Amino acid sequence: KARVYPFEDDVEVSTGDRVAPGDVLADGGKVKSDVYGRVEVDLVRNVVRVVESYDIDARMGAEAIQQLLKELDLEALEKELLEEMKHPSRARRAKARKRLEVVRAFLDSGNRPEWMILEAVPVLPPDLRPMVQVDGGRFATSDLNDLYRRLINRNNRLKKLLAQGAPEIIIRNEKRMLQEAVDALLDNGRRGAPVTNPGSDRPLRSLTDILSGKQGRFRQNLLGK
Amino acid sequence: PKISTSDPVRQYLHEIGQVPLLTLEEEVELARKVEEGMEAIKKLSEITGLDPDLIREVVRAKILGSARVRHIPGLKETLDPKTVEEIDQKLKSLPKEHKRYLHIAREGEAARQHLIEANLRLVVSIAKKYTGRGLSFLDLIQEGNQGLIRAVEKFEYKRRFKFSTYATWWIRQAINRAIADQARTIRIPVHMVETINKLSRTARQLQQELGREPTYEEIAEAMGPGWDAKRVEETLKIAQEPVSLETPIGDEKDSFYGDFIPDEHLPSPVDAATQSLLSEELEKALSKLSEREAMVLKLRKGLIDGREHTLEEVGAFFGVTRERIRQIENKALRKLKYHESRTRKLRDFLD
Amino acid sequence: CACGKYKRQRFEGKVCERCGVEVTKSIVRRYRMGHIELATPAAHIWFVKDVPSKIGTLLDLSATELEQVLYFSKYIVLDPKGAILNGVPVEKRQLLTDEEYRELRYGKQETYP
Ligand SMILES: [Zn+2]
Repeated sequence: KARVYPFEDDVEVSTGDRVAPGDVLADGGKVKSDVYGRVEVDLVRNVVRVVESYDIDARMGAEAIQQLLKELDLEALEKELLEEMKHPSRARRAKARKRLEVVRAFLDSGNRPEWMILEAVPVLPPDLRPMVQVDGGRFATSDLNDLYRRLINRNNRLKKLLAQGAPEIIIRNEKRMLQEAVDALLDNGRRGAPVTNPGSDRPLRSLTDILSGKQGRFRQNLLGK
Repeated sequence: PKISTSDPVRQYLHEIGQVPLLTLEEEVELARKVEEGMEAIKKLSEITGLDPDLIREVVRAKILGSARVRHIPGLKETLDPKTVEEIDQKLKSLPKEHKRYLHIAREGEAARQHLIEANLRLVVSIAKKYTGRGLSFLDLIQEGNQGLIRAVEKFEYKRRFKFSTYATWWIRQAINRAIADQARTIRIPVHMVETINKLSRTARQLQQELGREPTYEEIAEAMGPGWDAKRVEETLKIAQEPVSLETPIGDEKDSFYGDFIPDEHLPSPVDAATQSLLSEELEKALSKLSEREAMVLKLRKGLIDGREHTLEEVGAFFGVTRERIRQIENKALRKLKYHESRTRKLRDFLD
Repeated sequence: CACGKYKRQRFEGKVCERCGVEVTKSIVRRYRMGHIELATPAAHIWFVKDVPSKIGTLLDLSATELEQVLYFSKYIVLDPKGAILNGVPVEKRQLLTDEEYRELRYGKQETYP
């Protein structure tokens, strides 16, 4: 589903551009386009194709969310939600007002919602997730390190693939794994736990478990000095 | 609502959707278009004078970039502003004879994308074999995927080899290399994964050859020429997991391995209190001394370095050097023995 | 320092020129943070899986919608213009499948043997 445009001499733009309607295309600007498309420029058969295509900015993953959260005008949402107080009665009040409890709490604190997204993952000081040498020239170490490793590895690889200008499908795949890797670090096992390949199918202790203890808690107990 | 929880692999195995039907004809054409592209980028930086890698960046930008022009390019490393337009407006404002190389270059980068996508299934089938070897299936796939990029970078179509079974190699390479690097917590050299894997190979024969688990001497003879009782042992030590601090102990619920490991770094109230007093009492000791003398020992030990001869060279910054400083140590140390034998302060610190 | 140029505490507070390591107490190792700069932002799971998803709540996205974009199975729009399949122009938000996206920003093609 394209639109062909023959040309005699000159040819502005090249194959892969986003154009139209009515954009300079070839021959001193004698050939214009008609509908929004994607340029193809046929080398041999003197014709440029415009393939029916818009320039949609639709995205996936946290990058997509972060944006929405950045552009979100809370001042204006607060007014807008107060404008749904018993307007469809018990229906959309009961619901879309627990929505306001959040908005307000953000406004009172001065915390950009965006911040819920991470673009820099912090790292716990090494001395308390140590790498001790024990008996027998063998080592003991926290699971965090192994959680942190695999995250670093996937980030670094993602950098390479992006630097390579790899196909967006193998990039998605990477981004998926990265998101998961971050999940696994912060609060492991809220999506089917990861384990140390050998040892056993014992799930790795995440930060969240290390903080509170996985045992529901913080009681139970495990509590005393 | 915990439905689509563990998709990952199933999810990614939707690239059946990207039509893998690659005829020889289509395979060759794409490969050809890649090559002619790579060459065009040379002709370009030859004509423009710009860096070839920098051009390829801009060609990639104009094909991929629409929502792929990264909003954070590594915090000001790659520049994604109007510098790309400026480059493209340069290339586009070339005469016909040269400008054709731009169009060749664009096609090429478009052809790369397809040629890679077409063979993603190939990676999966190869990576399917390397599982469990210490690295997640998805990790292996991605690792192998870059093997496939490189294979496309290297492949020459003029030699009519089947791209499939060519790339095969490069994919295998990147995977194996990944395992040697990433699989272990304490990173190890590759020729050391080699050997470790070679030992756990020979342990298999030597078990069933003998019946019993082989002695170390047994497994060394088998290993070859550089090998030794001590070496087999000292190796396997290195070969191990290692142990998780978060490993529970017997009672399971309350105790963990880590709980039992004691700090031997930081000095305990008794220790700390000592060496602090020592500092104070040594001062009180070498205070009543010649100021020049006191520094000698403080520069023979008292600051930082053993000073076998180094101090004896730069003779207390300025002063008579070597065999006459040897004499000062003697009298300074012996001057302390006068005092110490009488006022027993320092005696007790000798444990 | 790491390389070993500095000791004593005489040089208290100096970063080493060769090895790059500050000369302080070692205890500082149980208190000093690092970070990792992600190539792509990632969602903090607390603000997603703890219900009501504090972000979902903020965006009018149900947990299943959130999942879909956040874990890469549906695209969410930010700026559009497009209008096909239904014929209906889709607007600032709400999500679409691969084949929906690959029909809009990529076009309609078909090969035949
Ligand atoms: Zn140093």
